[PDB]
Amino acid sequence: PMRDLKIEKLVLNISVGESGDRLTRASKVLEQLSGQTPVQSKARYTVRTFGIRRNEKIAVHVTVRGPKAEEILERGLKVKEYQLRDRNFSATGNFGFGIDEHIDLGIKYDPSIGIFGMDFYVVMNRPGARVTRRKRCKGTVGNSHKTTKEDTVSWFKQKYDADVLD
Amino acid sequence: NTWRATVQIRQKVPHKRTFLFLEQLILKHNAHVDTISISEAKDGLDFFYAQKNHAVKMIDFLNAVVPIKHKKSEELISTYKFSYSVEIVPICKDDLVVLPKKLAKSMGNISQFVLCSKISNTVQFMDPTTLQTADLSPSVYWRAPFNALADVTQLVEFIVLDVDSTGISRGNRVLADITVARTSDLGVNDQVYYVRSHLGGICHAGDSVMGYFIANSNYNSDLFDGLNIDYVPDVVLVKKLYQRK
Amino acid sequence: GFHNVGNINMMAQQQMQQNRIKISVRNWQNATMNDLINFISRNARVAVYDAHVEGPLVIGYVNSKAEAESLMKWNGVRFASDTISFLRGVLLKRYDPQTK
Amino acid sequence: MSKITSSQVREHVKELLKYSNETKKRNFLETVELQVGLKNYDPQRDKRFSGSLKLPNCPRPNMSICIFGDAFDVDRAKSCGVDAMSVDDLKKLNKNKKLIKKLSKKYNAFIASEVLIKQVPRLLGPQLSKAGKFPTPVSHNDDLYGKVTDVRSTIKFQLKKVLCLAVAVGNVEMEEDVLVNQILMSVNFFVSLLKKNWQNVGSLVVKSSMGPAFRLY
RNA sequence: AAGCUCGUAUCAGUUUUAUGAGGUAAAGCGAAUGAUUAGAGGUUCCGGGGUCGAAAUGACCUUGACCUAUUCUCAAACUUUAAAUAUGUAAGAAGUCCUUGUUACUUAAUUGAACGUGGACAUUUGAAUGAAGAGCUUUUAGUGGGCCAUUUUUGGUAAGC
RNA sequence: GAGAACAGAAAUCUCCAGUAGAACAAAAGGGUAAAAGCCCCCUUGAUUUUGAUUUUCAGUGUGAAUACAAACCAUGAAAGU
Ligand SMILES: [Mg+2]
Ligand SMILES: [Mg+2]
Ligand SMILES: [Mg+2]
Ligand SMILES: [Mg+2]
Ligand SMILES: [Mg+2]
Repeated sequence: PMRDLKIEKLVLNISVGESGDRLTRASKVLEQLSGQTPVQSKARYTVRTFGIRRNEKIAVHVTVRGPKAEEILERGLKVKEYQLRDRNFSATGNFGFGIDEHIDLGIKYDPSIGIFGMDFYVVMNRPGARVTRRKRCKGTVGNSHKTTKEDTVSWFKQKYDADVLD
Repeated sequence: NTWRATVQIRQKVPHKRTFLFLEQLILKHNAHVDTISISEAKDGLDFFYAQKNHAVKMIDFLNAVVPIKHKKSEELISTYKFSYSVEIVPICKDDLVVLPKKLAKSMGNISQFVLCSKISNTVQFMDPTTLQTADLSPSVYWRAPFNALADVTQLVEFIVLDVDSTGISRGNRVLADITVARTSDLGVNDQVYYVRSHLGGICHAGDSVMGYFIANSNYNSDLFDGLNIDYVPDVVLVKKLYQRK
Repeated sequence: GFHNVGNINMMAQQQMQQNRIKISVRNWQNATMNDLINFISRNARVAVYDAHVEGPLVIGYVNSKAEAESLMKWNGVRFASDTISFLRGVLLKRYDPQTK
Repeated sequence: MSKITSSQVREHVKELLKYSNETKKRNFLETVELQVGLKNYDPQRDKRFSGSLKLPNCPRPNMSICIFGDAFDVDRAKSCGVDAMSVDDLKKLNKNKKLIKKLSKKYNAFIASEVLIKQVPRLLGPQLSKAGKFPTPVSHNDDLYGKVTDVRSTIKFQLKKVLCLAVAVGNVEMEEDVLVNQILMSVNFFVSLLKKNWQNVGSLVVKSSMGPAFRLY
């Protein structure tokens, strides 16, 4: 009755090896794709093989909640032709994938932007997950209400009519 | 009490630059052929010797690479141990110096406000504002010694804005005049400094250079406060960084 | 970050004004451009002086110390996008409109 | 110098304002500048002192400040209706070496972005500072119109190899008492900037940009 | 040494009862800390500096970074428990209880806090044993090289070190 | 630890475990988790006047520290500090 396995978060992130015009480009791409303004993220530490110093921006990401989440998810499954591979599924019950050549997402073929890639990650839950997110009287989830791998795989196999190979 | 000869090399500076140069030269000539053992110290090291012949030839080798002063001491066991205390002149290269007045007048009427430019068996100073050098010997130093104004830890960075010249060079050094700013307020203020220096042939506009900033400095020095106020500059530039990758 | 490593500095354009505006009547017999470039570079390429010949027997455009020293040495010794305009034309010739 | 009963400068300003537009009603070129020569100081032997002493009173309204910046300050400069520049535009400016020595002459000053000024040091190469046009930075939240007003009203005393520093201290337009306040402020700034606070200053002269023979200072 | 104010005080190189504090001996490490020592390569994972250099597609150097696929091993500068010996305080008259006076402090207040007026409580007045009188002041001498013994210890193979 | 295009010890995102094994300028020891750590907002109490107390101790000085009083302020919704 309450246990439903609905969509909690759809997170879209684009990671860039450079720190040039490409980050502003992917920022405009994410602001055109999602209906919200994105957030650029600073590098944690320094690498010098990726050519990365700390405190300078690397990647862009945005989070989507609501019906636009399952809209973007249906578009991504249409790109992935409704196939996952029995990896890409966490034990905790989240799942994601990655998309090369983002022109097949309603994005046009503008050369002022060009070609990018994306990562989509879907966080799943059940009702009553406020108990771990509130401030006063925080608690946990009992060991029958948690979303697990087999629950997510069976529920979102039977809906979206997808396939999980191997 | 088992060696009979000890040589104790010291330098009373936190950053022992001349001492590390000396250690590289001892390791690159291998003058440590006949050392019994080596004792570390806070400001140097002690070499041990079975007879005093290798010790006195170590003194002979050290008397021609570095500006030192050595003294001899005699021990008794009841046959006599010998101890050789060697002190290096505690002024390293690229250090800022205010000279005593009589020494500065007798050493070519050079300015007192100088920079240590080369260290050899003697030591060499140079005026950065007008290209002019001088040679001070270890014995005339140790006759009445003095200390340095600033060492290489308070070197602040500078961003070169513009270059000029005056035409005069003395070989390897083109005495020019450059306008410069600090990289802690280049994007904050409109504060520019005008420095007549010897980094003219080596520097071009837009890069970073190390220097001493005298206008932000609490100096407690009688040689410094016996100067004049208008004839001491604000910035003394020393060296360019120039990192390739 | 942005356009950073454009290399508009480090001896290319700045600090190239150490000239000396003296009486300029240097010793100069024959120092012209073609024979100067040939006698300078017969094995590689080189970078030339600002304005140095012996046409008027006067030269003061050796604005550096090594420049003035080499000028005094040859005084004291007697001596003597852009590919797009073809690429797009080749591509338009390759795109014959008959075969489409 | 220590100030010397400024009624002489008052009569000099009145004679200058009766010279301009009351004996020669010329076209609108009002700039009553103050020229000051210093005495008893060696340029090489003494320190080359400088400061800026920006008085909010303005006299040079027509100025050119090609705001070099990014995209947000480019939109802010288009809002403030001043000549701006772009990043690729400045890249082409550093590409063509002869264009920089000309753009330093078609402009009158500059005002940079606290995000691109630590590059004008090297990207926009030398002779900009030799023509004394190093750009002053403007932040991401300060007013661009106010910064342009300040960069049009900011006066700066710098010690060159010559002892003859002149500054566009006023206009010949109006406001005798405000002009007297401007002359007092400029004399105070020069006297405090010099080494001896009174003795070094020798020559003071007013000229309303017309080679007028009325200094009387 | 000179005394002075007084007359059995409320004191003690001690015990008892009550109540605190400690981290050594012993235990235990294997319950978390379990170690020096001679310890092989892996370079654009770091690189400390030192010398030159009209400077950067910048050459010349060596301790070391990091033990990488090695554990048993145990502590005066490790911890869970924790003696004995030594240590602070209290065992009342300057006390307890009842009643109600002062204040410019404190309370929402007629509440408190501190100091009191009046009244009640001596055969034991609140554990033991002792008490050579108790308390207080002024002034001044010599000394300021120490050594030995049992026990507990630190540095030196060790000594009458 | 389990997941996500390029991604490969190690770049960005998501979840679970995590009594502190991190951080708090520097030596070592102590202390700290809706904080003393990290990220933001406002500020100048790092102010004025002088007494008392603790450590070293002769219960002198110097240094450092503790708790009030009389003013003026900061911060916070506030108690407070
Ligand atoms: Mg034990
Ligand atoms: Mg009573
Ligand atoms: Mg005595
Ligand atoms: Mg005696
Ligand atoms: Mg004290």
